Amino acid sequence: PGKKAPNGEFAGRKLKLKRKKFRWSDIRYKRRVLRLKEKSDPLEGAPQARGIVLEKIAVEAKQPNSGMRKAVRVQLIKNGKVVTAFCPGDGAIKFIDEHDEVIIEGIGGPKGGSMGDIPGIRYKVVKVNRVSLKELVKGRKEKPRR
Amino acid sequence: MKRRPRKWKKKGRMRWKWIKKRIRRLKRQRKKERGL
Amino acid sequence: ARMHARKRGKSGSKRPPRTAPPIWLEYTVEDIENLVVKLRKEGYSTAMIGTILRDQYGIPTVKLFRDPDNPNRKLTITRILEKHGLAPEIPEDLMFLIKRAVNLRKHLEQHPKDLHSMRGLQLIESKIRRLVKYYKRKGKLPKDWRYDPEQ
RNA sequence: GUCGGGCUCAUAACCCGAA
RNA sequence: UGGAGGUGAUUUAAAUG
RNA sequence: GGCGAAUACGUCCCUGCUCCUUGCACACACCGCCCGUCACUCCACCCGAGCGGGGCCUAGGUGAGGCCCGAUCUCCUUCGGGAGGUCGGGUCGAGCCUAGGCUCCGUGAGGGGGGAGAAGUCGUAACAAGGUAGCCGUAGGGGAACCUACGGCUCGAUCACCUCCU
RNA sequence: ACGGCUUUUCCGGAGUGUAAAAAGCUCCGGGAAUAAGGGCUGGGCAAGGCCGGUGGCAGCCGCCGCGGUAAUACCGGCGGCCCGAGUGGUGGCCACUAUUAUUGGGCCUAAAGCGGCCGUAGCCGGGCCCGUAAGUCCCUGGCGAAAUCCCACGGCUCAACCGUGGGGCUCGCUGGGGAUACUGCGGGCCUUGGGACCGGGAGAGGCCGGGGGUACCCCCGGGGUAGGGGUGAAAUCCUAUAAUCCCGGGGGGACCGCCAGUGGCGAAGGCGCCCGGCUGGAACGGGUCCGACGGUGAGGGCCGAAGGCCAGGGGAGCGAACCGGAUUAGAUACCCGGGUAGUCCUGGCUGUAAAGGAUGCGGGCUAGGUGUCGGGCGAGCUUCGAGCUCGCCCGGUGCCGUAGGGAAGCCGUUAAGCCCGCCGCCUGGGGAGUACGGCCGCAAGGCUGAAACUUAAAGGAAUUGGCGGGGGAGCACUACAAGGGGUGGAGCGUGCGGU
RNA sequence: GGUGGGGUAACGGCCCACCAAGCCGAAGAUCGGUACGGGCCGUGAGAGCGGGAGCCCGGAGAUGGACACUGAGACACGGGUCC
Ligand SMILES: [Mg+2]
Ligand SMILES: [Mg+2]
Ligand SMILES: [Mg+2]
Ligand SMILES: [Mg+2]
Ligand SMILES: [Mg+2]
Ligand SMILES: [Mg+2]
Ligand SMILES: [Mg+2]
Ligand SMILES: [Mg+2]
Ligand SMILES: [Mg+2]
Ligand SMILES: [Mg+2]
Ligand SMILES: [Mg+2]
Ligand SMILES: [Mg+2]
Ligand SMILES: [Mg+2]
Ligand SMILES: [Mg+2]
Ligand SMILES: [Mg+2]
Ligand SMILES: [Mg+2]
Ligand SMILES: [Mg+2]
Ligand SMILES: [Mg+2]
Ligand SMILES: [Mg+2]
Ligand SMILES: [Mg+2]
Ligand SMILES: [Mg+2]
Ligand SMILES: [Mg+2]
Ligand SMILES: [Mg+2]
Ligand SMILES: [Mg+2]
Ligand SMILES: [Mg+2]
Ligand SMILES: [Mg+2]
Ligand SMILES: [Mg+2]
Ligand SMILES: [Mg+2]
Ligand SMILES: [Mg+2]
Ligand SMILES: [Mg+2]
Ligand SMILES: [Mg+2]
Ligand SMILES: [Mg+2]
Ligand SMILES: [Mg+2]
Ligand SMILES: [Mg+2]
Ligand SMILES: [Mg+2]
Ligand SMILES: [Mg+2]
Ligand SMILES: [Mg+2]
Ligand SMILES: [Mg+2]
Ligand SMILES: [Mg+2]
Ligand SMILES: [Mg+2]
Ligand SMILES: [Mg+2]
Repeated sequence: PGKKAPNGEFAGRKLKLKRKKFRWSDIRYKRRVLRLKEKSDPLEGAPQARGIVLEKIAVEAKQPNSGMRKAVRVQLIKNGKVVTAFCPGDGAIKFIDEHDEVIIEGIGGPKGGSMGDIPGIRYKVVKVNRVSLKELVKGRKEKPRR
Repeated sequence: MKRRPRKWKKKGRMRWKWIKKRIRRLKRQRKKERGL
Repeated sequence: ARMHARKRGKSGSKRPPRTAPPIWLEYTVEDIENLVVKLRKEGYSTAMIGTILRDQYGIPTVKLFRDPDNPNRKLTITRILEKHGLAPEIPEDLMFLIKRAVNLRKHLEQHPKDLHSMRGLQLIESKIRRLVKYYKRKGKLPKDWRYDPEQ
């Protein structure tokens, strides 16, 4: 490869076109300008969402860890799509019941996705029947209507 | 097909020549059904 | 480097820097013009005339004398021939290339499978078209002049 | 084919005896 | 001292964790 | 303690160990590493008979309403004319109907590979000359990794000989 | 714990404030009274090697990683750290990032130079003289609202905020004056780059016609008689219709040994028997000619190994598919005996390779040493040869190596070094060179080419070991070879498994 | 685009009659996607990259699609007509 080109004083148009052409090779730029994330996001760009619990499940941790992680299947109010959400805390799965409404938010992993030894789960429960789950797991507050 | 010489390396994969043959066999079936 | 083969040959002439004709050269300008006209009438190219003048008459190039008419310029063989009306109608290098292309084309009519020689014809015709672009730019060829082998 | 013994770090292959 | 090429050859069977 | 021999004075063929050099995708260190089909569980996707529905351009029929020019009628006039009804003609026009072509969302019998899981299964293709050196292009064949033919590359081990260098 | 003090804030009042109220502000009485949380505590990263629970379960974890009964990492107690009326969680943009590179990145081995070349637009373009004044530089007129930004001073207790002045911002437009170095434009003059031409030479460069070389296969005739062929070992196969082997003749298709050389020629793919004809390119020698006619090259065009396809020929040898004999647990193979397409010629299509120097092309510059091919020059030999030896210049082709470069392997005037250009390509690993759409092809196929989703590495150069159905050297009766005596079969002593 | 008119507050293919074949485009037309424009705002050593609700200036709209009366000014958010 010779000297980087074009360098000429009157070659502005070609230099600008070169930079524009190879910028589409950057996956960050391409996803933002084409709005690809918006096209497939079940939360539709929101930082939090509300849904209704359909069942409780358990997911195995990935190798070489061992254990069962407790989660719920949630149907979102805004569009009816179903997603899996983690329930953080010791004994937290005992405060959840079927037909209850929950508030979920991102689980906080790399690239705005999953984390840790549980790939496949992208969300976590924050509130249950409009009460903070962290309080319930610690105490300091009671889950209403039995 | 386009050239990907990295695919020819053998560590942890089967031989690319035969992968290519399998892909071409699969593409023939799709083209036949597309004609009916 | 060479225009197509990319070789870097260096052979050529090494002219010393000088202004006046040497002391040992006795010919005047009129004798030199007469010699040039006589040689051209014998049927030689402009390059051949200078070769003969150097080799046989001991005349290093005619570009050592001032033009007797125009003091702004020195003498050349083509200028001398123009002064008498015997200058070529087509520039000589273009003419020699066209002549080479005509001979090669009739060879290819009898040898259609000689592909290596055909690339030579393609390179020659590229040279011819470069020269015609230059000469039309300078006005030495008419604007309607065109190169066509079928001519 | 069944059962037992060899060979091998061990299994398969292989060798031997028997009903 | 150290290197680059060419032509010939290669005496049964022998899987696995 | 008593009695008391045979054979060899060698070799690395078998079983193994030490050292130099060389190849290595191994370091849990060859009892290493590792590939594909079929079977099971889960996720996302592609092709798709049928199946409901929406939006655009056309071509034809219809058309609330607006404007202009006419004839006549009713009621008022300050005698200038001014409100409005009925009919004729011209012209403009949202909407509506039919047909034609593309476009989009929703379900969809059946078909196809992709990714995880952990092992149900058959073999051992690649890594050492990996036990037939490996690999590229093209073509045919095979449960599966793969095999074979022509041309090419070294990103191939070992011994002998030859050539070309420093 | 004692002794004392204060009242921002708090409680109750008067005045001022206000359209009226409320806040605010000035005073008076009471009294330390009325006022601290959130996150974290294994590394990054400030802070515990303490105690009690749990025991690959529960749980933690942005990333790396913890937890398998003696947890500084999970839950809790006590301690400690950071920030503080705040402190944590989730999503987005900038920075981090020279992971978009004008300033300022990469492409031999890691992602990445089109298989090769010709050329259109564009970009980049050799020296001197004269003119112009478009680009460009300087001066000055008319403009680019206010708010927003920076500075000093002033008004609210200071500040935030607000006012008076100075500057900046909308980097853009326009009326005039001046300069001429560079770029652009017009005219003149050159020979250095490039091209043309002439001379004596070099070369498996290409096409066409003719003449040969051995070898091999088949057929006819003579001799001779029981085997030949082939493997690790065998068998199928050939042979008394006389083989293998030897001799005398006839026919056929492909291919050109030794000499042969990090030798030669060509853009690359590729090119090697001899003689004759046609034809392409290059080097050297050159006080010959033309006079910047140049570089690169989006689109576009031509060439392009093997294999494959379409028509017509040809078929010795070899040999996909296939048919038999073996090997093996199996053996759709490796080995052996046969064998269709194909390999060859003529006219077309296809456009693909580890098409690799895995290194795009042109120009200038930056120690040496030593081989070899072509041309030229000088000197000395000579059997007078188009012969031999030594030295120097130019152009090709190898090796060692200085400065410099690089992650290193290594490259190093045949650069992967310093500088002036133009074009092509790359932006973590997979999904995938796939799906969909288009163009091309008779067909096989070619060119162009995403997304959902998945994942913490993948990839490169070098180090120490271990291993190899790799090489070399050495050694041992728990190795062999040469030997002597046995154990394994019976009954019993004793130890082990199982029951 | 031209010639001759109409209409308008006014120039104009703004609309007609007649005569020509022009006009735009790989320096990206046409078509598709997204979006009110600017002063400014966030960030960065700077070169840059991203945004443009709130205040000021300009534009547009009054459930969707059409169309009129009065008036200096409207085809009128708290005025009129049809679907
Ligand atoms: Mg066994
Ligand atoms: Mg390892
Ligand atoms: Mg093994
Ligand atoms: Mg193997
Ligand atoms: Mg084997
Ligand atoms: Mg092998
Ligand atoms: Mg086969
Ligand atoms: Mg610390
Ligand atoms: Mg966290
Ligand atoms: Mg403990
Ligand atoms: Mg704790
Ligand atoms: Mg980089
Ligand atoms: Mg690469
Ligand atoms: Mg290349
Ligand atoms: Mg070119
Ligand atoms: Mg110049
Ligand atoms: Mg100026
Ligand atoms: Mg301003
Ligand atoms: Mg004050
Ligand atoms: Mg102040
Ligand atoms: Mg102010
Ligand atoms: Mg006979
Ligand atoms: Mg091109
Ligand atoms: Mg045969
Ligand atoms: Mg090659
Ligand atoms: Mg090579
Ligand atoms: Mg390449
Ligand atoms: Mg020489
Ligand atoms: Mg050469
Ligand atoms: Mg050289
Ligand atoms: Mg070197
Ligand atoms: Mg990538
Ligand atoms: Mg297609
Ligand atoms: Mg023993
Ligand atoms: Mg023995
Ligand atoms: Mg016994
Ligand atoms: Mg008019
Ligand atoms: Mg909008
Ligand atoms: Mg905008
Ligand atoms: Mg608002
Ligand atoms: Mg409303």
